[PDB]
Amino acid sequence: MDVRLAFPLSRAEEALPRLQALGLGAEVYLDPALLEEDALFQSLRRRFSGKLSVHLPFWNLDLLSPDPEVRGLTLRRLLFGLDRAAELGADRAVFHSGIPHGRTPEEALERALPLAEALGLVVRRARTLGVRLLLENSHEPHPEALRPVLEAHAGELGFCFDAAHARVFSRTPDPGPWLALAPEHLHLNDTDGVYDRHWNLGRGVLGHGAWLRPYLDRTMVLEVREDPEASLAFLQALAG
Ligand SMILES: [Zn+2]
Ligand SMILES: [Zn+2]
Ligand SMILES: [Zn+2]
Repeated sequence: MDVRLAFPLSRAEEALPRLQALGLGAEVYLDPALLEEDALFQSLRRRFSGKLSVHLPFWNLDLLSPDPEVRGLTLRRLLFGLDRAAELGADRAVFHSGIPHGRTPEEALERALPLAEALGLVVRRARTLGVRLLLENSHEPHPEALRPVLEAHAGELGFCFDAAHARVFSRTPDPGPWLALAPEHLHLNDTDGVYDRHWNLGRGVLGHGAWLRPYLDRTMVLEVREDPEASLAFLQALAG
């Protein structure tokens, strides 16, 4: 299996030895504060040869923000993030739609085509760089909010499914309707069904055994804020 550990670039020194020991790939979150730090990117690129993807900046970003300076900053963050992704030899780059929490499904649907358009520049930059861009569900109420964005880009934009986000932030806690969007990339952890806990698999309420098995040949990112070995064991148990 292609199992990866999520970690911020700021904690790469802690992460690296654990990746090697467990045979894990990496998904490196690109701390905005570190985007200009050339040495850190070169250091990471030369030292690690496992499968690598990035998480692009997301905190307080939205291409569709009512604040035009936020819109500008968001575009710069995503584009520079992709430049760093290409530099690191990343296969995939994951990002958020920027939808605020608490939109109704109807409001979310109204964001779809404007988002599809705003993402053009970003999808095209990813294309030029040879990085696969993946939209992760965050605060979208339902998969119908994302389907038109994916369809509009005709296969150029992939989908990353985060079941905890659906459970805790959306109007669609059931993984099924999201899985119908055909995620090629999965963000894995467990939750108590209240907070985005980032627990190891097997510890919360998501019941991955009932839905994850068909997707074990796809890239799985452990988004866990504790030692990931328990989750890797869980996955190996499911794999046979
Ligand atoms: Zn994310
Ligand atoms: Zn996630
Ligand atoms: Zn998360």
